Amino acid sequence: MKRRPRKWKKKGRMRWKWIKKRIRRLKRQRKKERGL
Amino acid sequence: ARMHARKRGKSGSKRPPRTAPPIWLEYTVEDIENLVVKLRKEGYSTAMIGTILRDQYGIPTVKLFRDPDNPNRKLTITRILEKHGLAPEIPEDLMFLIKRAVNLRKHLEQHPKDLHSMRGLQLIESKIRRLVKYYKRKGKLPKDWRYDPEQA
Amino acid sequence: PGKKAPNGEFAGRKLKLKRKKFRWSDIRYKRRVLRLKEKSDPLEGAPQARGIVLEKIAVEAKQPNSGMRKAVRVQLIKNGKVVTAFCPGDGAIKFIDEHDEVIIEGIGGPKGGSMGDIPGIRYKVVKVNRVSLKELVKGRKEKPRR
Amino acid sequence: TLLDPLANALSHITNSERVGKREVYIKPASKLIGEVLRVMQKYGYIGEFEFIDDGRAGVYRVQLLGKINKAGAIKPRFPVKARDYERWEKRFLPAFEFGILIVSTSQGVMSHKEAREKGIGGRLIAYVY
Amino acid sequence: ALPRNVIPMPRSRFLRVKCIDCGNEQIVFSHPATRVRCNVCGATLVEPTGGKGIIRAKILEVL
RNA sequence: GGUAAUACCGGCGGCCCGAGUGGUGGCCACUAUUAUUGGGCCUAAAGCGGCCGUAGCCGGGCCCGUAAGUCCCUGGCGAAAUCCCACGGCUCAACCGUGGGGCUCGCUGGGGAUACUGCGGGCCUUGGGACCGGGAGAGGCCGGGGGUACCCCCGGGGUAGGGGUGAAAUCCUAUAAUCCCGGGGGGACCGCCAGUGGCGAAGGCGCCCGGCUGGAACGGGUCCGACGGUGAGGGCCGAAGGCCAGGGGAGCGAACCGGAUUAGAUACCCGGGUAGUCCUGGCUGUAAAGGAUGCGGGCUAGGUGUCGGGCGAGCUUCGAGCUCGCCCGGUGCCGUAGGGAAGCCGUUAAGCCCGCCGCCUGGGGAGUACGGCCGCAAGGCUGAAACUUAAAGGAAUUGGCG
RNA sequence: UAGGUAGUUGGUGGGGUAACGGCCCACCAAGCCGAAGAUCGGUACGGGCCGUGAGAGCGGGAGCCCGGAGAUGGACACUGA
Ligand SMILES: [Mg+2]
Ligand SMILES: [Mg+2]
Ligand SMILES: [Mg+2]
Ligand SMILES: [Mg+2]
Ligand SMILES: [Mg+2]
Ligand SMILES: [Mg+2]
Ligand SMILES: [Mg+2]
Ligand SMILES: [Mg+2]
Ligand SMILES: [Mg+2]
Ligand SMILES: [Zn+2]
Repeated sequence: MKRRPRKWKKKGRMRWKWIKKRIRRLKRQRKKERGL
Repeated sequence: ARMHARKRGKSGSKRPPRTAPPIWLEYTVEDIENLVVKLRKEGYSTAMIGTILRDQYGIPTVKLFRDPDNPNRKLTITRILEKHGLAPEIPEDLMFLIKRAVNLRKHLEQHPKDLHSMRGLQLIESKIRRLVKYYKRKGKLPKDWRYDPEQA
Repeated sequence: PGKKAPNGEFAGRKLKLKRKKFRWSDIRYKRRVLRLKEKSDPLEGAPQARGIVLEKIAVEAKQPNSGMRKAVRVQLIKNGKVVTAFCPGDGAIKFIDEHDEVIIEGIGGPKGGSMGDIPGIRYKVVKVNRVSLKELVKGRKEKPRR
Repeated sequence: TLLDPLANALSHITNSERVGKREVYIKPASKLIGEVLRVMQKYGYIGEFEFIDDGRAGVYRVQLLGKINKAGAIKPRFPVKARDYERWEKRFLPAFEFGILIVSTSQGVMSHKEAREKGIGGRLIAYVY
Repeated sequence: ALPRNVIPMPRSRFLRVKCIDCGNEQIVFSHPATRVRCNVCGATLVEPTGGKGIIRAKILEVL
């Protein structure tokens, strides 16, 4: 997914393993719900 | 370093600087040409002719005498063989490499999951092509020749 | 890393190409060659412009501050856009009335953007009814058209 | 692999003399290497040198005097006109005659100070000071 | 003086061994790669082992 | 700036330029923030997960030719204005005239010289490759023989609990469990020895015996004769998990079903459990795939362990044994010069040099939207801008605290 | 934005022009550009020169001179050197 290790640093954010999983769900909804 | 691995390694042969043959030799040039030709007809590789001359007959390398028919060159085993017509029909570097990649190619036909041996095959073929490019360029090999594995 | 890539004598083409390739990772150059400021700019490469005011508003200042800055909504003439402009001076807003023509300059901030604690505003008023505002604020001149 | 037997020599010399050594061995020995040693000698930077043959291209023994600050190779080997020397002397050397700049002119190898007396040019190969 | 790193020199010699059951005199190598047998009778003279051979006759010189 | 304002608004003093002096927009310098001169990539932005190779750039020593690159001399050209100098005319000057030079840095006709590059012949052996000898190793693929442990079943003995927890409960048990003994079957994994030890390009590889196979180190007056380095675009290899078909299923166990803890407890803890984990045939191509350190060559104090080969001495219960010293190649530590913002690196560099390729340019938006190519899907690869913000990051100090 | 071209590339014989030429025509072939960027999109009158910098360089080419092109947009002829 071409990610950058600056974001696994957790200081003022949430975890990135869990932002990935949430971007993937939207990239799905834009695909099925008439992504054609 | 080595070509494919990268280990250094330094083992080899370290020769003394010298122009003329040594004083305790007694084999004259023709007595050595006959020795060189006698052994090839026992089926000896041009690398393993020199080993025997040095070990048993006591002749340090034959590149100490000049060419009898030419003052420019110096004597080398391959230049004696081509004097009598016994020299190989293909550079034996290439032949050893090609022959070593033909019974590995029939081992790889009964063990097709031996994936670590079939990388050595790719590396051997890389070497064969590296040598064919050079030989074709120097005119030692006719231009209508290609390494086709399905033969031999 | 090694020495530096094309330091040969007959390697001019590759050296020029590497430079032209990495010059695009810039932002002042890409933005000047593709002309991205125009095509998105309400004033269109002008130093000033003119509009007609629609309503008068008040904005809240930044966090380590307190107070309300007075401003207006201008409706440009060459475009038809609607921008938000700031009226500088002590008591200036009492000289701006709706259905007035005003002249507009930038506000002079970093990179051309905004300045200080008024964060979203990027223009300021200089002239009202063809009469400078600086004068009106400090007496010294009277406002035409009522 | 090996690409420049002259650069190796000059870096070896400036690395050795910086720690205090008094002798070096320049292993692969061209005759360009010997020709540049000849002009590093006449200006008083090295002592005396000899060519030893070893059956394979020969070696060079050179004794140092601790009289040089820096030596190196001008690699891309730019050409120079006979009236454009100062532009390069202001780039490599530290004052208006400090040291020599070695030039591969069409009449041999020489320092730029003797090229300007005949008025010729050539390729720059190295510099010593 | 004159380090080994410049002008390298070997460590192996040519001998002038002398046979036992043949009386013949020969020259051989000290670190052979084959099995040096006599040139008339056939009995071995040296043997190949790793580094240096282990000769099996009488030495007359080191040449 | 909060009722004691040198920072806002007035008075009076003072400062900078001055016929001008301020405001908004654009380009250059500032900026070594575009780097040929002349930057970065261990921890701050940034080395492709690894390796093979086509074009292109870079290429070992000597001898003889040629004169394309290159250098010097000389003919024909590159309009005037504009640019620099000295003199002369308007009062000096701006402006204008007479002379010298530069600029359009690029063309072309000839003569001269061969150091280096290019091009054509000849001759080498150090780099790289081939070969022979005695050894080391969990490198890889097939065949065959075992080792204890765990679960289930059948017989014999015994009789009321077992199990699990911070404490309990769900569960198993009278159709005789847990526990002990005699037997029958069934899948997965190979303990101690075991070692900053070994082998491999990386992912990775550990019971024993037999067969085929790949690579590296050492010893070498053996053979070939520059056959080399790097490598855009292309190609093969790649833990775990997931997918499509057939088999198998003991232990463990995403989803799921119940017992507890709790203000809730969709979790940690307890009793069960489906897919998976295993085998044969394929696809996917991802990791903190990490030494967060791309690959070849030369050089720049020492000391000290340890694995493989060789050499020289001394012992020896003559063993493929033990101890000491030296040379070559791997693997660790303390450390000079030097480098670095420090932590720290230091001949296995993050030092001084010669090469080639890949990537970086304030933080977010964003690895997103739109387009293309691959995949059966899950997904991989390529990849912006409107806008928004003054810091975000790194290595170390004094305290306060757990 | 990866393939583009079919009078398109060439030959033989001709017409037309002040003049050479696929510039047009009748026959015979299958050539021609291209990852060292063809084709297609974008922006733009070209140069002598001008702004800025210690220089290497980066930015602009309205006004003066020299070339090119146009006369509301698109087609076409008469007179004449
Ligand atoms: Mg930087
Ligand atoms: Mg980083
Ligand atoms: Mg050379
Ligand atoms: Mg002029
Ligand atoms: Mg006067
Ligand atoms: Mg005057
Ligand atoms: Mg004038
Ligand atoms: Mg690639
Ligand atoms: Mg236009
Ligand atoms: Zn005998």
